[PDB]
Amino acid sequence: NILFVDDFDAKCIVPDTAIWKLCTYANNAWSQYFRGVDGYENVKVEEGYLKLRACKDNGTYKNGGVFSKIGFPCGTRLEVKARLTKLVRGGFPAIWQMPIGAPEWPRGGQIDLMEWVQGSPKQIFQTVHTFYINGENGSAGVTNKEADKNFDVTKDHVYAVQRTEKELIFYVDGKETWKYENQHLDKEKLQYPFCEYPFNIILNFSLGGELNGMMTWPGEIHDEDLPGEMWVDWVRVVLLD
Ligand SMILES: [Ca+2]
Repeated sequence: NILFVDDFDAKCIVPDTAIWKLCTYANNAWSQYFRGVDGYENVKVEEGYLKLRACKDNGTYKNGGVFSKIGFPCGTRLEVKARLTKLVRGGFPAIWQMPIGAPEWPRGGQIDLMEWVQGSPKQIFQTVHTFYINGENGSAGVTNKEADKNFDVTKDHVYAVQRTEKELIFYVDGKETWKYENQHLDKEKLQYPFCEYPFNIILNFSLGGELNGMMTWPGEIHDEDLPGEMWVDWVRVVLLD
């Protein structure tokens, strides 16, 4: 029961322009190097893949990323098949979801199906953010501390999150990794916002290094590792029975 699928096999060199929008600059770790990215120069559809490129163009770091203009309800599972072409030190690829039309971050939550950093190069991270976890200023969220530590992100894997009123279930390659559960506190506490807003799909390969003179989580950029790409074979949203 498929609510949405993109196989990136349209007769087009860019992703569906009604569904996918190019990521824009913001002064944060994942967004700082969308600055000066000229249209689709780091984003194409080729050979059935969405290809998101991270590179240094003439001394400027440039990220590759899109986000979905549509969001999805509860009672659904998001599956994204992707690999990195290459491990890149300073590389910061991600597959994740933001609420559409929620209050200021992180009051509507955030779901990360996949982030990779050089600091733990044989795992990925699956993470949840809420106002109840992060408060005003926090940015760590709650992450799967028992994440697979013997994992090769440069092979194809299916990253998934099943979102219901009761819980988020995380999977890698169809295998459950962890659960973030509704505690059913007063709504006032903002502990489980995940069914009050549609959630979109964000696919990016970003570059880390320092943000305002402070080392980001993905850490130092090694220019000799660039360029790198994330290849997304498909995204689908399944409606649960
Ligand atoms: Ca494909």
